[PDB]
Amino acid sequence: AKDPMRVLKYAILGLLRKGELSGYDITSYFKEELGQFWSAKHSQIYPELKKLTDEGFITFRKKMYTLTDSGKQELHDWLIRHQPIPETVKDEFMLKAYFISSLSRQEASDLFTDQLLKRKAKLSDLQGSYEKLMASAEPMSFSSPDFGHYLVLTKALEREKNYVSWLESILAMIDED
Amino acid sequence: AKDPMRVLKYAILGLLRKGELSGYDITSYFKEELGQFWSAKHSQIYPELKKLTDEGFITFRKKMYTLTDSGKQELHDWLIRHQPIPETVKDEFMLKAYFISSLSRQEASDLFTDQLLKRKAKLSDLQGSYEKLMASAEPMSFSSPDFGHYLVLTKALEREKNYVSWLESILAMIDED
Ligand SMILES: O=C(O)/C=C/c1ccc(O)cc1
Ligand SMILES: O=C(O)/C=C/c1ccc(O)cc1
Repeated sequence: AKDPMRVLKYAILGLLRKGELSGYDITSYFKEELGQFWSAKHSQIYPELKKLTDEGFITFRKKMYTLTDSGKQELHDWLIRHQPIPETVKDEFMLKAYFISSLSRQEASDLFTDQLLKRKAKLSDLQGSYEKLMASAEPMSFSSPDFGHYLVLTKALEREKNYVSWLESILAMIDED
Repeated sequence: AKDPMRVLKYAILGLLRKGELSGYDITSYFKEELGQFWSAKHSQIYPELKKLTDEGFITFRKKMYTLTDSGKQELHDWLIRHQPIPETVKDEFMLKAYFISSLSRQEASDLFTDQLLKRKAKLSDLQGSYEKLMASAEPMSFSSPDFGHYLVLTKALEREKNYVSWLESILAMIDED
């Protein structure tokens, strides 16, 4: 068996791509936006840092960490590697939807309404994060230092807006004229 | 530690909600649509069936399986249970997008183009499955026996269309006038 903390590898290498960071700084990033879409078990961060140091991908000189030439190459090779799209992530709500025949019209409406309200609230939170990001002076573009953050946030916003619209569509079907 | 095959529990109970199925029939469903959004390690299906039988949720009389009253209740309670929305599923592509600063404009365009072409092809496949579903005589509505299948398929179609549109938007930003 391989070590599950290896899921943090490219998250850590990527965080160091623009220059040196302390362990505190790295840990802080996992508690901010990165934790929203690439969650760490916080006990796994320092061990994985140590592994990547010992593998020669990172060096340290508070300890301050940077990428080595080997680490930059490891990051690069991963970034440009083409992979098949992965298997669909299990959404327990969607399994319930598959078995909707076991619910009455009202029970189905209540199930989907609960999900809609929760997804709208998540969407609200993401929109808050988006407005914080966009409160920067420099306009957004490919060349912006914040473009990567913009990509993960817009992706999330679109994803949740689409989920909300789909739930609305289904509630309208449950509530057919 | 809990047994990982327990992830199949409600998939199996739900498959039996409309009446008796053979193990072959159940296994077949996991190789059809259910496997696309709720994948089984096929070695885990018969063991989990046995566990749910031994727990009194399913009974058998080829073995033919049905839900017991206890199993119907177990399914029902799960269907109506409200859960917080789960943590966002790790999308490795999106981690790469977060670290896009490490790529040139052309490398970013190539990364996103590869992803777009793959997502369009997945979308094509889902649209094929959708057309197969909709080739039924009886029009689609809440009362259709196929409504649950419609829900998981439309969800998937919307999800992938949205991913494709987002990738298109980003490629247009990478290719700014
Ligand atoms: O994918 C998600 O669920 C959330 C992503 C996210 C990305 C950047 C933020 O600033 C906040 C949330
Ligand atoms: O969520 C997915 O990726 C796919 C779902 C799916 C659902 C019903 C089908 O008939 C085919 C694919």
